[PDB]
Amino acid sequence: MGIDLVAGGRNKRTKRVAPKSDDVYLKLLVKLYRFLVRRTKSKFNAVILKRLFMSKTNRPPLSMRRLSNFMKGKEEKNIAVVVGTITDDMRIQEVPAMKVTALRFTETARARIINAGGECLTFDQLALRAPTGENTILLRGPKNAREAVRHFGKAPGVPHSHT
Amino acid sequence: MVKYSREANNPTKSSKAMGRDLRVHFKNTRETAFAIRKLPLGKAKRYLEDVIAHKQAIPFRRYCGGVGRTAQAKSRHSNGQGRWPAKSARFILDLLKNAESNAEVKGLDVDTLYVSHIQVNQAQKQRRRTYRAHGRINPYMSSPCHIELILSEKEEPVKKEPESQIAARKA
Amino acid sequence: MKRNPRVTSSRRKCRKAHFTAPSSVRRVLMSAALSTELRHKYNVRSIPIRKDDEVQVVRGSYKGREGKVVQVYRRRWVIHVERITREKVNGSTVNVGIHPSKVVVTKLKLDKDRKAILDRKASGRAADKA
Amino acid sequence: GRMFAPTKTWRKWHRRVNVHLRRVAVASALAATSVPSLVLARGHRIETVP
Amino acid sequence: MTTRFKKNRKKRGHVSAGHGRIGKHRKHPGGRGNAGGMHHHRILFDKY
Amino acid sequence: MVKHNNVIPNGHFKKHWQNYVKTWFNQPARKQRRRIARQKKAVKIFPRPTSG
RNA sequence: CGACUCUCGGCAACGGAUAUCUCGGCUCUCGCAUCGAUGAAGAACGUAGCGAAAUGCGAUACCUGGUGUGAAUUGCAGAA
RNA sequence: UACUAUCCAGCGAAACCACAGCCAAGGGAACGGGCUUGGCGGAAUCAGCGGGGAAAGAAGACCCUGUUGAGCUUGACUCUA
RNA sequence: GGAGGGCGCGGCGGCCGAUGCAAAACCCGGGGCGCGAGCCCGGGCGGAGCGGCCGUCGGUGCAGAUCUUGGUGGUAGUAGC
RNA sequence: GUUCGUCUGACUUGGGUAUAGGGGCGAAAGACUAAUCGAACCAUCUAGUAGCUGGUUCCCUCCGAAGUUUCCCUCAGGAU
RNA sequence: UACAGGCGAGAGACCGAUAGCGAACAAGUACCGCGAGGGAAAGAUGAAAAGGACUUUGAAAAGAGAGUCAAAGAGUGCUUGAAAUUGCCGGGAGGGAAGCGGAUGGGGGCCGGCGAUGCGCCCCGGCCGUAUGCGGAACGGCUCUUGCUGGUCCGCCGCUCG
Repeated sequence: MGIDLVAGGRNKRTKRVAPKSDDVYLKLLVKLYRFLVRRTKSKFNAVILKRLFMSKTNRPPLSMRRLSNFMKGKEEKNIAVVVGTITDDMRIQEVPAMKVTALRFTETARARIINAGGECLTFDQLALRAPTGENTILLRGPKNAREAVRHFGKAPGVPHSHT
Repeated sequence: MVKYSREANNPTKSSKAMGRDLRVHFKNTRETAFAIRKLPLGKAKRYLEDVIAHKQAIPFRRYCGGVGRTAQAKSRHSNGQGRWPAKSARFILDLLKNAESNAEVKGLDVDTLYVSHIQVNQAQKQRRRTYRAHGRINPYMSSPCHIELILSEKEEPVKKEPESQIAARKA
Repeated sequence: MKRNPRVTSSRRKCRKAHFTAPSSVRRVLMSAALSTELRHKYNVRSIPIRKDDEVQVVRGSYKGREGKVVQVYRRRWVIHVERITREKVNGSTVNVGIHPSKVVVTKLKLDKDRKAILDRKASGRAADKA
Repeated sequence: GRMFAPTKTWRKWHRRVNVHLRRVAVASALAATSVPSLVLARGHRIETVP
Repeated sequence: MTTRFKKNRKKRGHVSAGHGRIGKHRKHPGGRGNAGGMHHHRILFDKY
Repeated sequence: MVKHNNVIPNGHFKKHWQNYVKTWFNQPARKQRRRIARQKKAVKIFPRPTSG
């Protein structure tokens, strides 16, 4: 018909619960979020749903360093929602406690975080006790950083004049 | 008869015959079957003798491309193509003699009726190869053929009997 | 397939050996099941036969015939027994081959070397049982 | 004639296993006997114990 | 359309360097020496 | 013909490798022969270790 | 208006596909060492009652001694 | 005038075949058996025939091109008996 | 040209079914389903093994290729002998 | 087939014998060297290469181009 | 440490007679070429030959009967016997008429399909019995030592009804 009309038909489609979701535990967890979100007022739990949909190859590991650094008395020991996993490459003995909830924890993290304080909470519990999703920060995690933006291949991706 | 074709009759009431792997033209010997089908035993036998002599021609209703033509067409009035193949006429004559005899084995009369059904099929093709110019070789081959001949005792009296109130006058 | 470092195991090989049967192969495949009376004398279920034995058809359609074993055929492994026959069209009677497994041994000629087979196999069955 | 493809000795009939990956699979298998649903689902006929 | 000696990409990774250009390294030889005699490993491994 | 920020690949192949070959086809059998050899050596010595 | 031209079915002939078979191939793996002027590798031509072939053998010729097994060989004949 | 053709009895291929076969003009890969528009519109056919089927035989031998050869020549490049 | 979701075949691990009281195969101007890929069922022929479903894997689906190999036409009962 | 060149010599022709592949032989046509000659035939390297011609195999869905820029012994093709 | 030959073995998500080796079969055979060399086609009756005596026609080959077979719709063209082609016959159509072979519409020709025959009510015939007591049990909420409330069912007797 139109080219204008075709413009509406060629729209977006990011959209996907991931091409293959092998993990049954991931798959049931997103169903739990799916049920609660439409039965609650929570913008925050809706954001969680997207980050656990499309990819796992995008979910960022977050070290104990920097997790500690943004809860520095300007967040009074809330709940840290970590999309990917906690990793343990630091020793400071961090914050004297903190309740950290995540999708996955490393085995080292399970021991380390709880023996610094608080409790390693599961995302099942996050959904249970906060479908409301309040007093909460999705703490952080980067992959956009120095290594592996477009910095790929063999010899990266450059200052930029020619490549 | 072989692994058998269209008989459609009763086996006791009919006679069966086949000649196998006779070397004749496949194209000539079918045409003989079409032109002279259903006619009594003596008349059919005489017709075949006539073809050999060239007293009677066989109309070649099918086959063209410059195919040999009517000295006489005779039966069916006119008809453009015609030949009188002597050898193929002789072979079907021999089969007819066998069929008459086969009827006797059944316990049917020799006196019985006419050729209900004929088929003609190419049994195989016999090998041989002949030399041609320019150093190539192209085959000259003959077709052995099986021909079946069926005499059926049903056909004449069934049509005759419930002709009444009008109609009949024949045999 | 199932276990063991040994010489023999191959679906093709089993067929190959038994069809064309060398002499030792013939005799072991010529082992035909005993009748129940004989089983309790010689304490074995099956023994190689002979030619001066008498053997009864149990298994087939031809069941109920008895005769002496007239011949044994190597080349296609078959045995031929008297009176198990089919009739040719002219009225000639020709023996129908029977497998030694199918037929059951009525009567034995002991012999001396064949007799030795009975003793060794009997000793065999004694050892396991007691 | 030959065909340029149709096999010829190259094809890896060895795919490497990761032991940590394998460990999870082995551990999971024990747990599957302590849930009756999977046993039934696999198609075991059982009149079994208390 | 293809005949896989066009779009397949020619045969060999030259002509992308040869007369065409982009990627990799350009202006090549630096120092040379050392051979298979004077060889491997000066390690730097963090104490942290 | 890279269309990547890759260095264009340095092979090592470098001959007709089909002609040469070398397979780990022998490898599954290989350990067993050394192991049974060790068992045989123990029989040969009888008492005293003599591992080497 | 037979016929012809065309088409299909039913039954066939043609043909050897398909299915189902396979004492074979194929490929991998394992064990093994062991040719010859002391006449080899390879060939030729003969020899079976009736054989063209394959297989076997060499004027001691489809085989011999010795040994094992323990009654067949078979298409027919035959020795007893 | 012979021997064919033709016609017969017997015997009996091949080349070749997308599917086939009536014209005219039109447009159209810019020269139609088929489309479009008009004219037409013999079954079933044989002997002839050389207009047509851009008939068939032959990946045009010419001609151009290929980073394709080879024969030859030499004051080509580079080596050498 | 990409991506997406399916179908069919052969074999393998699983699971369930079918059979000489008639398997598979093959035939069928016989019925019905699915948009299709295909599927289903009946009748005829036949006589010994086979199919569905869940995983796995390919020497995995044909109309061609001046195709390869086998069969068979029209040519043609014609040129001809 | 007819017509015709030569037919006692640089004649005709057989057998035996010599010369073999960048080689032979040539009263020289690049002719010929077993239906094969501007480098014979055979097997191998070789499953050699070819930007070019041919063909490229089950379905449905949704989206959907370009013959343009730049460099090139490049203008029948690549990179970009 | 090696192993595409030789000998003697074990196996494969190998191949299934145009495939697999050139060769499942007499295969490096037959055959091709002067030679160097090139090199096929070709497996399956059936349980058993029980491989069609005999009679009859025919010069014979064959046929027709018969015999045999579980089956000759298995007769050494042999298990199954596809496509193409060919034959017979039937149907449609018509011998005043123009062909892409199909789609679309109608008629013929051919054939499969079409609630077991429904409901309410009452009368007879037929069978069973609840509640409650009895007697034996799988259950529940739960508690979870332990406790209290709620079971239904069957056996089949009693007592009243349906």
